[PDB]
Amino acid sequence: TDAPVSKASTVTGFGRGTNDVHLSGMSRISQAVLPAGTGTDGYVVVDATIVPDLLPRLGHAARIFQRYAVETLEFEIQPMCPANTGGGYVAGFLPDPTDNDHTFDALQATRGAVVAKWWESRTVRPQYTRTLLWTSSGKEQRLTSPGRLILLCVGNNTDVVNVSVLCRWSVRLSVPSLETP
Amino acid sequence: TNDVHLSGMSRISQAVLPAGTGTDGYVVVDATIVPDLLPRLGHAARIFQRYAVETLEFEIQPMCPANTGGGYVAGFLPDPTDNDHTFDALQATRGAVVAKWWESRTVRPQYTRTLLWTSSGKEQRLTSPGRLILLCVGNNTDVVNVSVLCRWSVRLSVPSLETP
Amino acid sequence: TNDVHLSGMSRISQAVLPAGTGTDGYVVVDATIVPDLLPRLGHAARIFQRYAVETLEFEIQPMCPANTGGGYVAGFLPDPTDNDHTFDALQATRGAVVAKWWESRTVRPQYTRTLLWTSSGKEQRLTSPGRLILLCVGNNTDVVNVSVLCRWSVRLSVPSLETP
Amino acid sequence: TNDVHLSGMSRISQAVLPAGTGTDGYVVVDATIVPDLLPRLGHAARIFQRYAVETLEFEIQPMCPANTGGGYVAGFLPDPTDNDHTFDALQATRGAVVAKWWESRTVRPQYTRTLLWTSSGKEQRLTSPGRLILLCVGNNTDVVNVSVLCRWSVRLSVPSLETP
Amino acid sequence: TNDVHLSGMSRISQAVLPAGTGTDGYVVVDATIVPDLLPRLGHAARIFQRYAVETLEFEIQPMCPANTGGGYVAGFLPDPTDNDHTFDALQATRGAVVAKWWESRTVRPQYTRTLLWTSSGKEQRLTSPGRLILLCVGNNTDVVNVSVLCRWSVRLSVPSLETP
Amino acid sequence: TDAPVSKASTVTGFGRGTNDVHLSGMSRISQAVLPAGTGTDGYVVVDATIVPDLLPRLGHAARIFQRYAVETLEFEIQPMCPANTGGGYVAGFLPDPTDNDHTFDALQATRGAVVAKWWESRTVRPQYTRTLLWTSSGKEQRLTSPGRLILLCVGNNTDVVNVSVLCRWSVRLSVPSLETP
Ligand SMILES: [Ca+2]
Ligand SMILES: [Ca+2]
Ligand SMILES: [Ca+2]
Ligand SMILES: [Ca+2]
Ligand SMILES: [Ca+2]
Ligand SMILES: [Ca+2]
Repeated sequence: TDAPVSKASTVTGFGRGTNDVHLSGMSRISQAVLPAGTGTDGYVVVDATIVPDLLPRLGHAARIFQRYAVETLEFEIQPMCPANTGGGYVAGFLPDPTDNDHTFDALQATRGAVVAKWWESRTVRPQYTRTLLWTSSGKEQRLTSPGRLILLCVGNNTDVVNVSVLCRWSVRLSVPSLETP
Repeated sequence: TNDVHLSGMSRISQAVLPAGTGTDGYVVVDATIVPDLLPRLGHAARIFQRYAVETLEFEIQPMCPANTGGGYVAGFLPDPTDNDHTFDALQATRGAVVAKWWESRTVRPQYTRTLLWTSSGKEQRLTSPGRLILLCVGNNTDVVNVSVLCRWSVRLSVPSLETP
Repeated sequence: TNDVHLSGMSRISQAVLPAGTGTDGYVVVDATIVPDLLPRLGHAARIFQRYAVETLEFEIQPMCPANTGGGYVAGFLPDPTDNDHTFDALQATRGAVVAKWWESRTVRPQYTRTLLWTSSGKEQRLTSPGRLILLCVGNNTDVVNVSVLCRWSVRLSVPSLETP
Repeated sequence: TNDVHLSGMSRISQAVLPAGTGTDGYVVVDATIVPDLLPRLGHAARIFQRYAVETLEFEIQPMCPANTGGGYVAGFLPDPTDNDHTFDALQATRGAVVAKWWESRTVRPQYTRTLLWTSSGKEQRLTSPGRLILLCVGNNTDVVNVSVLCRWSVRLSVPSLETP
Repeated sequence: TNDVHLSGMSRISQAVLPAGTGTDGYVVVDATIVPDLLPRLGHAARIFQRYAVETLEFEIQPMCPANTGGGYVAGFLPDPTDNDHTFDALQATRGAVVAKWWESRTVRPQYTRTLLWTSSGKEQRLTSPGRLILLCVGNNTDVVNVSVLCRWSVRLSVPSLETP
Repeated sequence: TDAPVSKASTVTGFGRGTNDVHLSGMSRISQAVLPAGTGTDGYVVVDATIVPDLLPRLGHAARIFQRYAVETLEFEIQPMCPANTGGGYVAGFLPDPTDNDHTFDALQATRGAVVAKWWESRTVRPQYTRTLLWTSSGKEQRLTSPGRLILLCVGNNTDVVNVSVLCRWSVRLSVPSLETP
């Protein structure tokens, strides 16, 4: 071969990363300790917006991706109080992150909402958006979070209640990037 | 057409029965089942004139300690004009249940499937499928927090705005 | 499924433009078409979450003395964020109409057939199919009472109760 | 291919004819239909080179007091170079209309279905399908505001950017 | 319908990097790809409300002597709100390229095919498919005249005139 | 059913996360700018220990895993200097992280080492350990890093050289956890 003025660049494998990871797992999105007698009807025990940052192991994975799509979402309310406590709880998943209404009727309207006594556990199988949602935050949060889990006291509680909200997320990240805080 | 079909669960009544005030025959919840009581169906019927119940299944959640003493009986009179609030009416009707204060039961009632009206009238016989009664069988020991959740599925028609 | 197909007519706005102030380019009815404006859809949106406008048609119904010698132009900008109130912007939009103050007209615009959100929010392009603008083209000799009726056919979905 | 089929409505002209000067044979709206006049087609012609008018229909929309006792005649001469402004020339052309000042009318002319040029040039017979002429047939007692709306369906081709 | 399909090449940005001012990490072109930047598509989107990118292929032509020392790296973030302007973001994304200052490369990016809006909004996430970044890897020796030409092919809809 | 003193816990899906992700990609491990005349024989241009922290997108993924195994490792030296510069470079991968020797012979001994002129690019296909390595640091680094890449100036450089070391890693993380800094 001859000697050129400047040789051509030989970078072949650039910008060819993997664009599909089906990360999944289970994590605790909220832990609450209700003092006795403060579980008044309508009190908001848990108000958690489902974002990749909220889920611990999903936050780092979404930091290196642009868009994620929730493939399977399920919640499991697991109170740890004894069986001699009186009162009820309601758990639901509002599919609109901007909604700020916190009433029993609002949760009861949504599909998959559960009402139970504090000495009994329930699973909230919700209705979420299957579309692609951006990992990073923005002006409108409806493109970033599938919804918000809300857990209220239906009735006045007698003893101290230690509730724990668990989430079984299953996402499919795509559009590789190196998103930064 | 205008056959809007709606369904969902809604708490018709939340009641707090105090401890030691559970004399037998005391009525905890005496509710005429009109669409106004149901929150979502209340908003739905405020913009409609006629509805027709297609599936009605009440379910009772009392939040009480498992060691409480007492019981509840529930029934659904298919006649809204009935004013009898005794155990006899409940035990006569179909789908009535009786249970302890910590148990959850479903009152699967016998309701009418005709087209009723979403607004008040001279007679309730064309405005509501019936009346739910919950009575306190036996004397309660602790405080009772009962909530009656109604699984309803109606079909609305004749669009028209209404004011309560 | 959970979809309900509702339809009806509503008066989004009614304005009394005084005589002599009907200068060209003066906004008369500048309304944003959200479910709140339509009363029946206002009640029906409170019990749902996401709607899609399947059919939208406006009617200008001025009520003026025949001596009035002015005109109006009506249009439906499919961009809620648009703040342009000029004649050309209206006329370019599909279905825009120009008429005299003594002739009712119909506007058949090009609504976006996407699933919007019933509730309000930070971005209006996801909550409103558009906004109607009516301009008084010519000076009117008499006071003109203009009413902008609307005919809508939405498809609600994702049942959920909400608050104003 | 490179062809795009656009359509819309536009106000080619709007004229305030004062009371008393509505003599017969007085030109009111004498406009040449080039893409410049139509705003949306004005923007769309700057990104193309050759267009063909597939459908062209005008609407006269006068806004006058009912006391006005004059009339108008509207026509579309398919020759841009024509400088004749007489009643017979208008009436002979296909689609010409005669009406009173309180009746909107539609003109459906015979446009030439050939591929013209979006840009201007030395000969106007290759750049404009024609020209609209409106004459005030009778004397008007009141001031008349006349608006000439246009409905066009062009087929642009030969993509290229241009300058005004 | 109104599915106007357009395509063609257009220079998004012409930049003149001075000699000896090529510190590593210096951003030469940081352009949010809205239709306004593209000349022909700018005119096209001034008469439309929604567009949907169907084929996007940037190509870089630097006019430099073959003996110049330095290099350029180019990438396309599919998120317009991203403000990171470092080599890490480019090397992370798909289709990014790095080359010498005399070479021409095509940045075949990963873009969204949804229907965006042709006008500004609160969020850029519905107005532009992404953001192109060109960084100066290494220190330039001579003066650099870089031009980024965008092969675009979009589909517009919802006719409406707009003013920038 | 009867009413027990205390009901049994119903947490079923606990500690059942995914233990296999084949994360892969390419990243720049070092960027150097050598001033003219300072490329003396033996000068250490690049001395990079291959750890999950060094690789940007791999750091977050290894933060949520215990052990990783390098399935495919390849380096690509890509100088950006013109074709009129004189001098050479040597690139190699020492498979022993504790080794601190920095000489031309040490690199030349290892398999896959490359010697070239500065106006020409080379790929370093090294010999690495296929065994499982812990993600987190410890007392002995030989259980955490496959090796160390070293890039030296073979001869004196004439002009300014801007070298860039790229790595094509391909790991297989396992043993899920939530390792913390
Ligand atoms: Ca982002
Ligand atoms: Ca009524
Ligand atoms: Ca909402
Ligand atoms: Ca031309
Ligand atoms: Ca707009
Ligand atoms: Ca560890």
